Amino acid sequence: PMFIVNTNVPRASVPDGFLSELTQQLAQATGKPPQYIAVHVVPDQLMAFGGSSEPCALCSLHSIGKIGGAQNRSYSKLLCGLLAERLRISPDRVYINYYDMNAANVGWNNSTFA
Amino acid sequence: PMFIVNTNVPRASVPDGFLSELTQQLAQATGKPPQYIAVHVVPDQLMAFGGSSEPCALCSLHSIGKIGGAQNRSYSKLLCGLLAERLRISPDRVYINYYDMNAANVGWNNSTFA
Amino acid sequence: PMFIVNTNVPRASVPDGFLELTQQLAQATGKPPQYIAVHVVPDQLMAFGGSSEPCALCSLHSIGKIGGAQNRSYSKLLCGLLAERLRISPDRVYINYYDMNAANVGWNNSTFA
Ligand SMILES: *C(=O)c1ccccc1
Ligand SMILES: *C(=O)c1ccccc1
Ligand SMILES: *C(=O)c1ccccc1
Repeated sequence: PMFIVNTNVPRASVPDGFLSELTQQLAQATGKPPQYIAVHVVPDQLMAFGGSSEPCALCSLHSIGKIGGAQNRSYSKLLCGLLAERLRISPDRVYINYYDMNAANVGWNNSTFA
Repeated sequence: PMFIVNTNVPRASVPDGFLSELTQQLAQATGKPPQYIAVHVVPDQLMAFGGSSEPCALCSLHSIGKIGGAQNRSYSKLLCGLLAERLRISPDRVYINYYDMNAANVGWNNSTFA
Repeated sequence: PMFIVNTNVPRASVPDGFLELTQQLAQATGKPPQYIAVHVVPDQLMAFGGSSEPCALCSLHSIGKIGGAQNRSYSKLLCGLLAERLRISPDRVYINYYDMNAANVGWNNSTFA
């Protein structure tokens, strides 16, 4: 799995330990070993949400399975929770796109997961 | 709906009001209220299009519906038009990937749109 | 086709000539290089398996030319380039492949449909 957050929150407002926290919480949530979890935070972005430049985030979570109705609500509560606590972003200013990838469409270590 | 543009155009060449113009024009084009629209511009990128580093843009539009043949042609004319006028990017050096997201696969405000 | 690589490798470690990717993608996909778009994003705040050693998160979008065997080939190619040029271990690279419908790719005021 792999989680990306793009935000207008400045770099200095991202707490040390954030990428580790996301890695551990995502490992717990998805039931996958942390060794497979990739996380990426992109601060200082030029963005707007509803026409406002108040803190916001545009995120993605890609997984091979483990994507679906109830699971995605649970991930949203988790990830919005983290972004609110750690980056002070309102949950109503967060979008998270969820992608259920086919194993043949994820490359890794010179091959794919197929 | 949500629109992202990555470009090699420098930040100083992004005019004031650009995010807001995107927001307003996307609201007009998609019909959706502006308060839902997210926009994101990433200048100063290291990119090439057809092997050349002349101004170019790689973009995405995600929407829950309101994606299809004619709609996407209309969006492309709109967006290419804005990029040409405001960032001086030739339309033939713009790619826009369109994504029709399932509501269950879009997180927002501690829950999804399903 | 379009290829995007996001990496914590610093900008100074991306060698001259790298945006090589265009040529090699043209060759791999059997498409003219005029169609190929490439984007490299260095200096990123990222981890892979909880480590901040060099890593990359990438995407390849194509209108067709995506599938089992093809994607393995693309991955050997691309991981090879990332290892040689950016000193990223192949097991610290993910590449998401997307088979786009022509109607869902915009270009030159219209789409490819
Ligand atoms: C996680 O293992 C994963 C899933 C999809 C893309 C990348 C990583
Ligand atoms: C807009 O409401 C929207 C649609 C799809 C993904 C993100 C935002
Ligand atoms: C290649 O021509 C291509 C570029 C953008 C999206 C899909 C394919």
